[PDB]
Amino acid sequence: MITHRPRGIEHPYARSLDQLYPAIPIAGQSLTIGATTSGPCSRMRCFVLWPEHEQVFDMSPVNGTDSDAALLAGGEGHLAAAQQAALDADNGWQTSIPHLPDQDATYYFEALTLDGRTETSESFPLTPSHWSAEPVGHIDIDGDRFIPDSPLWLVSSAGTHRVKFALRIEGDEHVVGFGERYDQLDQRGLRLDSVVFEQYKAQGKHHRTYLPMPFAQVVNEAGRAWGFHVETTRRTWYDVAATVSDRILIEVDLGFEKTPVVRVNTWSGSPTDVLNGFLDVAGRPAEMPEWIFGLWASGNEWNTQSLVMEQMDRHRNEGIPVSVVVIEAWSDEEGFTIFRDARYVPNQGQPHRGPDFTYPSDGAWPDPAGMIRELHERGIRVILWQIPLQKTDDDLGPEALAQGNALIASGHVVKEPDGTPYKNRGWWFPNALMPDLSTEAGRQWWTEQRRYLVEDLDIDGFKTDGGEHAWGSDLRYEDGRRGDEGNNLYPVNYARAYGDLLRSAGKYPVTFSRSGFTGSQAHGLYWAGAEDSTWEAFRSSITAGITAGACGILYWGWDLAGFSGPVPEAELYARAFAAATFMPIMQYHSEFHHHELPLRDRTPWNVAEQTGCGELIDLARHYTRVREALRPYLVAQTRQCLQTGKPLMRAMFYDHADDPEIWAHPRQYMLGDELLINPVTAPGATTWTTYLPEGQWEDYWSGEVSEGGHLVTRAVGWDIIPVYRRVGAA
Ligand SMILES: OC[C@H]1O[C@@H]2OC[C@H]3O[C@H](O[C@@H]4[C@@H](O)[C@@H](OC[C@H]5O[C@H](O[C@H]([C@H]2O)[C@@H]1O)[C@H](O)[C@@H](O)[C@@H]5O)O[C@H](CO)[C@H]4O)[C@H](O)[C@@H](O)[C@@H]3O
Repeated sequence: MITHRPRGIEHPYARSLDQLYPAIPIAGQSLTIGATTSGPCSRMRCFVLWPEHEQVFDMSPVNGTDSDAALLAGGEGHLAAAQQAALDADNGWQTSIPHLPDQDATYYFEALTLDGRTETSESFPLTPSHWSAEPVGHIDIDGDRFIPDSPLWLVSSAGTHRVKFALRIEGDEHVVGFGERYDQLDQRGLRLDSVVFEQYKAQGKHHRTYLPMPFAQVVNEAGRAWGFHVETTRRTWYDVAATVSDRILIEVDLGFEKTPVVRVNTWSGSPTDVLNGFLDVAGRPAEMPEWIFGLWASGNEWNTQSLVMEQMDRHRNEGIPVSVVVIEAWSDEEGFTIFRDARYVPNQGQPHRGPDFTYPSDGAWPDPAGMIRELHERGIRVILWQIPLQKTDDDLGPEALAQGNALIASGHVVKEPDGTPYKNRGWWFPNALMPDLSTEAGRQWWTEQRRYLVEDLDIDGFKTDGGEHAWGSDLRYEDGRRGDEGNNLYPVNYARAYGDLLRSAGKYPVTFSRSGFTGSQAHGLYWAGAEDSTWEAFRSSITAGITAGACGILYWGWDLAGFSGPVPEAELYARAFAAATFMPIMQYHSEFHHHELPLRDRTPWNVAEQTGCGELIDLARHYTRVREALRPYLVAQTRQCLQTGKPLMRAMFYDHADDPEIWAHPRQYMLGDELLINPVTAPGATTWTTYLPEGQWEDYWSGEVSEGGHLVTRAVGWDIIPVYRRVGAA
């Protein structure tokens, strides 16, 4: 059996073994053609039927190490899985056509098996595309930066697939946006794209993101700005004056129509005007309760009531208060709906209520309602982890199988082109069902299964993890969208669904997510995702928060000092904990590690113990005291942010764009209007230099006044992070 799928698995940055590459073939350029077999073959040929010539290509076996198998298993971050996947990718054949003729054709494959059988594939269309300057569609765009004769349309006999066009950029202009970015604040000089993807660690090195947007601000060195938003949830690409030094080249997927209309919203004025313009279209941050601004405690290996409470007691006994505990390993690890070890009756996959459950005294959670009641009594809110997938593994218990069947039977699942349920193509929870959160009925069906957690157990919010799982431009959603538009939108609908649940139960919409797109602004809180415990990851995380803030993602946090691998070195923890104190959401977290030694918790005491630096507990006391003192400031500035549209974690160009020097210090940022923050991001530093912009500035720790428009240098013991306050009028 020969398998060929023209578009492949549709991982956004990788090719499967069985596809055309490029997936939309282009006349004049090379075309690589791949196929796989279900049993070993000695030979495969590709027959390509042009009208004037039939041609036969002898294909050659693909070495899996040279395929994208490693990337399809999640990349370098999942090294063991990636390596074995490369070895396993051993049934692929490949040929390539160096300069593809501009003529339509059909093609098929023929193989000879080792036992001597000939096998033949179905026939496939080949309709090559070319770039045309004819006005095949219309770009609808105002302003004076559009280049009128730049549009080119990628057309084939089957239709129009992509468009590219250019915008003028001037010599002094800087480009900030495209959502959360991990590499640099100023995107000028780079090529990038906007597509929701899970890059598991090293997001900066790979130049990818969980939370893109097809939007950016362009700011000159006189203080003036303009901005553009491509009004699409399809993929877009940007060459931000990398190839042509005074041109932003934009490329837009037109998706799975004859004369398309591409709308580009534009704004100009101050930097704050431009961002407000975008938020009036995209959505605005929501009002949140004050308790989001205390310390959040988290750790994946806190998987019993006793383990969570032990840590909460430890926080009290050390004088390091927490406002929020995130519990990730709470459920049966099958349905993410029921606490581990809970006993109950089967009910055909219907929504449970609290009285359905009995909790054994020797089980993982002997009284989770008592835990939540008691935590609330101590001033601590409780957040439970979630994923927008339903596992279908053959080893699942009766309840998880019933839940999945009920999901399917409801209709509220994302579907393949052929109407059957989408089976997750990713490396995380492979083959799982994916609920359709694209309509109200779909969102309610999924969230109703969880309602009792809010109404009966009284939890305060959800860590709405994942959301990047939909691959396939021709998937089907109940709102009428296909995958080409729906897949990037998915994380927005997902956070929205859980916000709606919380709100309908008398709570605030506290969802905590990693992925998003245009519209995510209006749905909860966000964290920077998964990273190692390195200095490079610290610097990249600061850039993530500032750039996220520059696209309206206001309630941003990160896993301070990294969550993955060995605990951070003591100095990184110290510098990162200090930095996190001056960011919108302050949170520590640690990855699953099979409950093995050494303990991986990012608690101040575990890190102190393993690094031999007892002083880290004292430092955490100190900075958490500072955090508490900062709470009315964060509340008041958050209010002003909702009114003005300025970020809370705020790039310097929002208040001082007329100062060209700000761009040489892209990891300094304002926290609200009054405080200038400069994290210490190198090991061994005993002094640290900060560029103060125009005005008078007061040292947060010493009271020392400094004149602005200058660099200043500050001694930086671990009990100090450079923070300067504006000196206002009398
Ligand atoms: O890149 C995919 C994925 O890799 C890691 O998870 C793989 C792991 O998933 C399942 O077990 C999970 C367990 O890992 C843990 O996940 C919570 C974790 O999710 C994200 O990180 C994961 C990796 O851990 C990543 O997306 C997120 O970034 C991070 O902040 C979170 O801590 O806990 C849940 C709940 O207990 C558990 O289901 C799966 O069972 C396992 O086989 C697989 O190896």
